[PDB]
Amino acid sequence: GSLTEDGLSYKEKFVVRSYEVGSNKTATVETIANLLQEVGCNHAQSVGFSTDGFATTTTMRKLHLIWVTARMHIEIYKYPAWGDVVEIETWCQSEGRIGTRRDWILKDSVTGEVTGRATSKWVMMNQDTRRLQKVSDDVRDEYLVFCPQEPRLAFPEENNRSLKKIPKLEDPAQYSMIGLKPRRADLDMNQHVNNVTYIGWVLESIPQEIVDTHELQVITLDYRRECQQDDVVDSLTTTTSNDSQFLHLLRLSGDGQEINRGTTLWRKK
Amino acid sequence: GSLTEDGLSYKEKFVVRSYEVGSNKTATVETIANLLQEVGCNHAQSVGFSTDGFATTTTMRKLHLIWVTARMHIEIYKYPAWGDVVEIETWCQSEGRIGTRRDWILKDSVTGEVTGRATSKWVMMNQDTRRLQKVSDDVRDEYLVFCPQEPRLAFPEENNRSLKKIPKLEDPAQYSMIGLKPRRADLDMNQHVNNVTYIGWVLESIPQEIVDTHELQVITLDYRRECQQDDVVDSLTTTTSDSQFLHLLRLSGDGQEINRGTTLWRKK
Ligand SMILES: O=C(O)COCc1ccccc1
Ligand SMILES: O=C(O)COCc1ccccc1
Repeated sequence: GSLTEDGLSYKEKFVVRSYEVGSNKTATVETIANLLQEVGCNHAQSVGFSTDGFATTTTMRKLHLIWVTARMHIEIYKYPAWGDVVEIETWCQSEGRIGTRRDWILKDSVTGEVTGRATSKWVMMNQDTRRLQKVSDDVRDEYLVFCPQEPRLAFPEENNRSLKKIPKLEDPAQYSMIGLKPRRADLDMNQHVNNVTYIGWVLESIPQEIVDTHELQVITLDYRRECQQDDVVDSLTTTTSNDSQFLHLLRLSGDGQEINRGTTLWRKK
Repeated sequence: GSLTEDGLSYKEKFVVRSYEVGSNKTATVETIANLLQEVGCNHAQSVGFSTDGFATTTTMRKLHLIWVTARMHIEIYKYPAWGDVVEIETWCQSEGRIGTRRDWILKDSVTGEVTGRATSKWVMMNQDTRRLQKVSDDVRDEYLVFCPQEPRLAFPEENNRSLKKIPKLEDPAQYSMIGLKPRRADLDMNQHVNNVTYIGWVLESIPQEIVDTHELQVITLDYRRECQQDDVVDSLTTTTSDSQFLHLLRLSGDGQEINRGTTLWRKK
């Protein structure tokens, strides 16, 4: 991959692998999500961020601050097939003191058409106490030089689905998958559960018949709390709606503490 | 990737990704195993095999026969770091009417040194009845033209660890991880559990302290039966010794064996 001419965005091409695809021979939403995080990491490396484990500026490292994902929004129009080349362009934007945003645009390398788009909201947090905090001027000045100053949105639209408030699913759930546990392959280089694993867990409670007859077009996921390596998760889903919509909830198996809430929109194959 | 000059082997380069590494910032053995299967798939595509879902010759497709993994053996000397380029060379060989073998050699693209090697034994089977069959002459003649005829071994050595008989672990196990279930990400394009998931399950019963202080040098795994999408697995491990372990995966309820294996770890 490489930074674009102005050094304000980053592009990378990927060839879809045999184990990265589902029954339709096209990349799963989890493969897409992994590719988005990889291109984000390569963008941080290309602009001087160290390979320490967490992308931090000088002030962030000094104050033990890290960026953490609070919400992820992905919309796919066409999933790349096994062997196809997908091109991903990514960039970051300061959201004042609230936090920061990373956006992505997915394209078919052969036709040049937009096949998907994504956006993620990051909030600043102390690594040790897990307490959120506003972005300081010292931190903002340090990373602002790597961002476009004028607004550049992947989801420009006025009443778009990336800014909708997600309600908490009420018991009883229509569908559920219980006893979900992370294995070592679900952990990242920092021994934390990878954000993409939560997407997989959310999708585990969607009945197989919906998966076999529909394509996932939109997924919105809020991250409230982390699943530790020794935690067990219950995945809950209720249909809210040729389109099917679902409301999702991940919670700890025992006490029922919420870890994630989300929504999915599927269209008929 | 591309076939080599003689068209009898295939090479491909991979850049190690951020999510593909463990806490040492080097590729996990599961990432390596995924890369080996990917380069195997690209080799089958480059020699005329269709993208149907199972690599089959004309007579295999007619008789509903598929190759299935019976044994996988991987030895790693150095794991590639995040951002490093690993080069993998792969080839197949006829093992008479017993089956087929796929071998791999892993190299550091920058230094050119061998950083790992792997071998897998495949057996032919009817995809519907699940019954193993010997390799017929019609099938042999069809794929022999894509293999070196003289022996070419990734593990040539006599008395090497890739041909050792693995015993069945006896209860009680020293360590265990119970209630393991596959999710949709563990399935392949044919809706079967990916072979690499079994490697992950085997490793789940290795205590974390061994993982934190040792590096996995060798893993030998036998595949006896598949775990279905609605099955639950128990992973069992006992130290037999460098640290050596004997492994067993079995169905959570009836205790039917799905895999047995061994691992050898080196002190960091
Ligand atoms: O996406 C990540 O993993 C980290 O990106 C940090 C960054 C990169 C470029 C510009 C601002 C911030
Ligand atoms: O590794 C696979 O997935 C299938 O490879 C089949 C093959 C490829 C080349 C030569 C003989 C057989």
